[PDB]
Amino acid sequence: PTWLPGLNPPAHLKGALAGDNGFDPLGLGQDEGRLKWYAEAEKTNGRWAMMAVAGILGQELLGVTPAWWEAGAKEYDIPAQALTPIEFIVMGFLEIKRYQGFKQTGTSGFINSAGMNSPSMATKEVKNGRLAMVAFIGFCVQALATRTQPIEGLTAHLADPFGKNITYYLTH
Amino acid sequence: AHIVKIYDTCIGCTQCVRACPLDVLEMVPWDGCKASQMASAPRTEDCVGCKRCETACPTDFLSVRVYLGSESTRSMGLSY
Amino acid sequence: KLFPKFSQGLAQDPTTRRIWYGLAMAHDFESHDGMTEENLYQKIFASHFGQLSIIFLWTSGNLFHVAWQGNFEQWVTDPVHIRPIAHAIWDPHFGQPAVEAFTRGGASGPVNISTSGVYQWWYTIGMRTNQDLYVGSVFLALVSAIFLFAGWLHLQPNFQPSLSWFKDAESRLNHHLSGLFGVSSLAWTGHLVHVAIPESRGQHVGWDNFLSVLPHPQGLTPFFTGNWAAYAQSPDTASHVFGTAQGSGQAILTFLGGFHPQTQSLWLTDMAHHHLAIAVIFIVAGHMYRTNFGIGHRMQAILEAHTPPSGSLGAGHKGLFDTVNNSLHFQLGLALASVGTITSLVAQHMYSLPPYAFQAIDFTTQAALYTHHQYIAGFIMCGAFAHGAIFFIRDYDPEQNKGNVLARMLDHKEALISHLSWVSLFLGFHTLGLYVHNDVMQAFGTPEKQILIEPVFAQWIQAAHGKALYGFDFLLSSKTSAAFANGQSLWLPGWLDAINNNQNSLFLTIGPGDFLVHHAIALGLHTTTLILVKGALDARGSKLMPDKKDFGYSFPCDGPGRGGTCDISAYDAFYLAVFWMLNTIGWVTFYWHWKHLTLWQGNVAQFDESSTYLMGWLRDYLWLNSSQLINGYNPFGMNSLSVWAWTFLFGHLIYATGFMFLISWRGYWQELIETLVWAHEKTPLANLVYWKDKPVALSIVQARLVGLAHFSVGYIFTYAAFLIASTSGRF
Amino acid sequence: IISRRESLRALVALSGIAAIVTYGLKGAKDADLPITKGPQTTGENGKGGSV
Amino acid sequence: RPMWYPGATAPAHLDGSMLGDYGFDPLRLGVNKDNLKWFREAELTNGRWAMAAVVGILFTDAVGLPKFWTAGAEKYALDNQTLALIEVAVFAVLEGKRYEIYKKTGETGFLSFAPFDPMGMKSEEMKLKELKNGRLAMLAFLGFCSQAAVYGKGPIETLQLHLADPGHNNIYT
Amino acid sequence: SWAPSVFVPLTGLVLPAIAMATLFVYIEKEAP
Amino acid sequence: LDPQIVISGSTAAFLAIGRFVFLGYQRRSTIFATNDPAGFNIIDVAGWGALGHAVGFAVLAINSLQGANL
Amino acid sequence: AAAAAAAAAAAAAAAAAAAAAAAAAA
Ligand code: CLA
Ligand code: CLA
Ligand code: CLA
Ligand code: CLA
Ligand SMILES: CC1=C(/C=C/C(C)=C/C=C/C(C)=C/C=C/C=C(C)/C=C/C=C(C)/C=C/C2=C(C)CCCC2(C)C)C(C)(C)CCC1
Ligand SMILES: CC1=C(/C=C/C(C)=C/C=C/C(C)=C/C=C/C=C(C)/C=C/C=C(C)/C=C/C2=C(C)CCCC2(C)C)C(C)(C)CCC1
Ligand code: SF4
Ligand code: SF4
Ligand code: SF4
Repeated sequence: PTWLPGLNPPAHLKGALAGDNGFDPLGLGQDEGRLKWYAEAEKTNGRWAMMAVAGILGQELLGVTPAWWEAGAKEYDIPAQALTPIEFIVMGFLEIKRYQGFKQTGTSGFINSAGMNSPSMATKEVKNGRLAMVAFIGFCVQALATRTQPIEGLTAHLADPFGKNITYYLTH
Repeated sequence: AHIVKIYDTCIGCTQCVRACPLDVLEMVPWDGCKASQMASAPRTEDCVGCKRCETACPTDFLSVRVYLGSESTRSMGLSY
Repeated sequence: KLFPKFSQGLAQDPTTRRIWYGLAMAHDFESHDGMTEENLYQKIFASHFGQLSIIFLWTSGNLFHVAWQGNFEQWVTDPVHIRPIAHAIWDPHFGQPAVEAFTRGGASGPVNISTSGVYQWWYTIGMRTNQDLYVGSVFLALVSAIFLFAGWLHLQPNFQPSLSWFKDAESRLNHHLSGLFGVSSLAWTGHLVHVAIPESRGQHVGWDNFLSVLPHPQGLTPFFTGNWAAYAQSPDTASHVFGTAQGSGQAILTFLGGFHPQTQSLWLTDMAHHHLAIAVIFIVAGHMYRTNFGIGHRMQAILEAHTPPSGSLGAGHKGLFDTVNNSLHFQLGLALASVGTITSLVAQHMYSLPPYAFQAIDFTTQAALYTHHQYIAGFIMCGAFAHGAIFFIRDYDPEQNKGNVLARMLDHKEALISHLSWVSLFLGFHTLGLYVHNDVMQAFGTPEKQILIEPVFAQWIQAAHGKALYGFDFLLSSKTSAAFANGQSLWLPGWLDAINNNQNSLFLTIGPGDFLVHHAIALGLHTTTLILVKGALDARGSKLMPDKKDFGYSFPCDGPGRGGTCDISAYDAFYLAVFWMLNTIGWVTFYWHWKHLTLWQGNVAQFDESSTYLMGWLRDYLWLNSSQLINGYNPFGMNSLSVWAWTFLFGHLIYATGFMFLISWRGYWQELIETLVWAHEKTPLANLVYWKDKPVALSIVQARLVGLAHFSVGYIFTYAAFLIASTSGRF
Repeated sequence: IISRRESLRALVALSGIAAIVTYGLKGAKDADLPITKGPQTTGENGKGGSV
Repeated sequence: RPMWYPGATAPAHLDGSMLGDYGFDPLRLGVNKDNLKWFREAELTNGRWAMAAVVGILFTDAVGLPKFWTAGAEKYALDNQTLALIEVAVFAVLEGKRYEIYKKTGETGFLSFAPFDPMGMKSEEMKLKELKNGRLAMLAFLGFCSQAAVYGKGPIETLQLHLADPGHNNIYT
Repeated sequence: SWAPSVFVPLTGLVLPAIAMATLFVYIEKEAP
Repeated sequence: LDPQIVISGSTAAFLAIGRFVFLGYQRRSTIFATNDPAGFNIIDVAGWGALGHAVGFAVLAINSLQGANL
Repeated sequence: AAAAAAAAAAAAAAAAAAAAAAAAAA
């Protein structure tokens, strides 16, 4: 459980919430009343990014007719600025019911029918979660230089591994 | 209620009491002087802080000393 | 009984000064009832959110009223002849001649010409349309609501900071230098290079197409390779037209110096390389201090270890750190000293080096922006000494400060004040004495007998900066020197063309009228510090009153005894300086305005003839330039200057009302109120009415403050009325 | 209508409502407020003298 | 109970003295009980007319009658400033009857006189049904003014207008 | 467009008069 | 003047001057790991690596404003 | 009133979060 076999900093090194990996070099894992909030915010930044990554590489094998930066504004059922108060109500309505009590994923509006996963399946969802967040920031940096498409950087790097890389685009 | 605190540099010449226009000061026995007396301020509730006491003390760096505190209806000198 | 919730000693006060002191020591947090030091820092920290949320609501107000009631989209196209608009007028007290006399600038209804000059700042940072200004207003209105909610939440007991969070001077100064100064300036060069550089070249970079427009045609390739001169290849030419692409150029970080030819402003490209360069330095200087990672400098070992041998500076700076970290008035006094000098540095470097396009052509903007940040600098600088004088009473500890440089200040404190009192007395003798000598020689018809000392020591500096009007041929006026020859491709030919132009404010040519007035400024600087440093040093006591520290900072007196002690306190030693401050900043702004009026009219000899003697200050600057001001309304009619004509008499009225609280003192007035109490308590049918707070006269310290405020508001409104209307009246 | 304190506080405030929300549109008299008029002849000149 | 929104508490003055403490007082305007006697009837009487007002127009928009914005300025007989002398002085007699009913005895709404409750109405679950119909009737009238100010057509056919296009045709104008 | 004839009598006659009142009745409260 | 040699060698220079020379003069919640013999952890390396890069970018920039005038 | 009602319907959810902030802090 070391990031490198040199050190193991926190007093939260033993205390876990089934998502421990042992790395805190800046000091944001030491206030004991707030790790009930750090671990949930790390979870929820992952869970809203898991559904993202499923709907980013999903339209790579699927439809190419949607673009990426225009995908936020196309001709929808409602107008894109008009469908926003549906988003302010419906997203928040499940969000508040998720917030209730914060009793370590209390099944109030996200009841799972079963499946609880008290062993390492909890840690694997964290490791899938801590890599889905790196996935989205991958999807919105290397695309975000207006160069690569929905997703064509991997298909380029399978073609040119030692060719097309980070220090080899250097254009528009 | 002004804060009047006097000090051991008093010689007991009681000129502060005679100068006080509000009977804040009185003379108490004390052995640290020839006149066997040192002032006292039992009536600082009635003091206005007009500092006629410490215009009258002879001692260098005045023995009586008035600190202007929080002002009630008697400290502001009010007939109304 | 309830209103001073902070001071229960004021809640037991049955008189009407309960209202006045509920207001004035409400932000004196160190003297509230039950205040602790953890409770001290939390109310200060939330109040700084309150100041920030006001500033951003204020600035979003400027963005709104310009976008709605202003003519920014009309002023973009013609930025010389079209006058700017601040905000439209709805005064239902107006008459019909006062509606049509204030309709100007091509607008519909009555308007105010904005002399604050936020158009020139916005036009050069890329604002072109009103739709770009509403977005900025709604943005800052959101950000102002963020800081309102932040100051609320950082008082809530879950989110109250610990006491050791505030005293971490390492981590703050490491974050504010690198993040708040470095990253912010790094991000501002991001606004310049991406947006504000190509907007002047006639290319709209909005939020829609900023991820499509390359700022440079071969962008990010010189930064990753190394040839950074590729960013300065084809700059804005000498025939560039600001706002269009006519002779545009493609460079993003040029290092030219001097001015743009059309706007006579600074180039946008070297303003980008400017804020990039100090961003690199502030980030590098933001990795100096030891916070949490084992590297860095400890402040507790840099002060104490710089003690010179042979007793030059006592015990050195030993022990200052616990008197800077624990004391707030020391930290506030340093900050007001620093900000108050780099507020003048803002003012001194924006008339000579105007940074925004078509500034130093709009003359009333230039007059307001200099005079504003000089009085703002004047008030902040005298508060540095004020909160420096509060430090010696409320926070100074001699046992903690045995023998350091701070106690040696109090040790030789009479040598400080007497040598200031010599410099102030020498300057006042020999500056006034020369003006009176010159005035008598004007009165006896013989101007040749004047004392006209040429400013050699400053003309030597201008010639060293490249002004060949005087012919010292020294360094940059010397064409065969070294410093001239080390920079002929680097930064000099823009700078040397910009000084030797006679019609900008870059190093104005000076004569003996400028000898006399800089010594008058030096008089006013040395005398204002004489009053203030005496107010700091003698805050703890004098021979007249050796226990001044026992009363506090702001007390009335110590009685009529010991000869009489009117104005003995360090507050009363601070307030006398505000008169000598407003005098001094009045002298720097008279001299700035009148040398610039004679520059902009063209009669540059009308200053140098008349500035050498004090009648020319009166009959050629105050008498002559107030011709169209006081004619703002007359029985013939009225014009656009009548709002500045009215304020000019309004300013004289507040000023003279200030003498009522300054010449008449309290005790004439307390007896007068005692007759009014009688005449109220004996009048039939008004005995139905009775007060709650007893009417007493304004206290001694209050009469200082109320009189100084009427002095200062009427001072400011008088000169600002004369400044705006004499400039814009003829311009 | 009103006899207590808080009833009078409502009626003064609502009478201040009923005047001001009308005063902006219907209550701006043709002779009283010359700002609530039409754009008359001229005025939109430069500040005079020079620039 | 679910007052108006989850999680939040009802403030201390909403103790069910008025039936249905639905927790909706963010400006704390139910503290003074002398005013709270009036604000009960303010929630009644602003809905007592507006219930029959909104049904009275939704019956008669597209039948035989013009817009209620133009129903007032229609050319009737014996011009309505003379009818205002009727239609103020007659309804002031009704307020004069009810003036001894505000303060002394018998809070209005649930009085149940013999010609005014001829069928003998009853207790709870019939007080809420009169309550709930009054809320959205008040919400109707500040809709119908704003439906006619934004869309000049008829408020019956605005329902068919929203069913013609739920996406673009909205309030969002 | 009708804004500068409405917000100015609010802020200048009405909203200050509320602040003339509420910030006066607060002054002479007898503290419990 | 070279793009890849100068910035590499300058950082190689200044990660050797604090590694072999300025070792003791610099030395006058557990992240400090002395697994090199006198404490050359990532905090110390990124301090001498910021000096190694920045002077190397200074050399490549001075070599490219058409040439030197020193 | 497009951006007026959309900001108002945004302010509804913003006030509902403010009811979460007005309780979870104390
Ligand atoms: C990198 C992280 C970071 C950042 C960005 C900030 C940022 C800030 N902190 Mg801060 N802080 C931090 C970490 C950080 N903090 C940490 C870790 C601690 C704990 C140790 C603190 C403890 C702390 C306290 C206790 C306080 C702040 C305050 C502030 C604010 C400064 C006041 C202000 O706006 O003046 C910024 C000033 C300027 C931008 C002007 C100076 C810049 C130059 C030199 C002047 C001339 C150029 C000028 C910009 C040109 C203007 C042109 C045009 C804009 C007109 C600011 C928001 C204060 C505050 O307001 O509370 C919120 C405050 O009281 N902080
Ligand atoms: C960073 C800025 C800053 C901060 C935080 C403080 C903070 C403080 N100062 Mg300080 N001060 C400052 C700048 C600052 N000062 C400057 C720049 C000066 C020089 C002008 C002073 C001079 C000064 C003195 C002399 C004293 C303080 C005191 C205080 C403390 C009490 C606060 C108080 O009295 O507020 C209450 C403030 C007011 C009620 C305002 C009074 C009225 C002013 C003059 C505004 C009038 C403007 C007028 C109404 C304009 C309208 C005109 C109309 C026609 C439009 C507090 C710690 C006092 C202290 O600590 O006591 C020991 C004290 O004696 N300060
Ligand atoms: C125009 C008004 C005015 C003038 C002339 C002065 C002058 C002075 N003030 Mg200032 N002062 C003023 C207004 C003024 N003040 C106001 C309004 C305030 C606010 C209350 C203050 C507050 C103030 C403070 C708090 C301090 C001063 C100080 C000083 C002295 C500065 C040293 C100097 O320049 O000496 C030069 C003086 C002169 C040139 C005046 C002398 C005139 C001639 C030369 C005398 C001989 C002429 C003639 C023979 C006499 C005829 C009399 C008889 C024979 C008929 C000087 C006496 C400081 C001080 O004492 O420094 C030493 C100081 O600490 N003043
Ligand atoms: C202490 C008094 C004093 C002060 C504060 C100033 C202040 C100033 N002078 Mg100045 N000056 C003074 C006396 C003073 N002068 C005297 C006595 C003369 C000779 C007539 C001049 C001649 C002079 C010239 C020619 C110029 C200035 C200028 C300036 C300004 C820039 C600073 C500079 O050039 O350094 C000048 C510094 C000095 C001259 C040092 C004087 C300090 C000594 C101790 C004063 C006593 C002189 C006396 C002969 C010696 C007697 C010994 C006695 C101490 C026992 C500045 C406002 C320049 C200017 O116009 O700015 C725009 C400029 O060009 N000064
Ligand atoms: C009372 C007191 C106080 C206060 C103080 C103050 C207020 C101060 C101020 C101060 C100041 C206000 C200072 C100033 C300074 C300045 C300086 C010292 C300057 C210098 C300059 C220089 C150094 C320059 C240089 C140069 C030149 C020559 C030019 C060109 C560029 C260069 C850079 C080269 C306190 C709070 C602490 C507390 C205690 C006591
Ligand atoms: C494994 C090992 C080894 C090796 C080691 C090494 C080799 C290390 C290195 C390291 C390194 C190699 C480091 C580096 C670092 C660096 C850094 C950390 C940087 C930073 C940077 C910066 C800070 C920059 C900035 C900038 C930019 C961005 C650009 C432009 C310029 C400027 C400055 C602005 C050996 C074999 C010996 C032994 C065994 C172990
Ligand atoms: S102070 Fe002077 S007067 Fe007062 S008692 Fe001591 S000696 Fe007598
Ligand atoms: S303070 Fe005034 S009253 Fe009290 S003793 Fe001294 S003089 Fe007499
Ligand atoms: S009151 Fe005026 S006169 Fe009497 S002492 Fe205090 S200051 Fe001197």
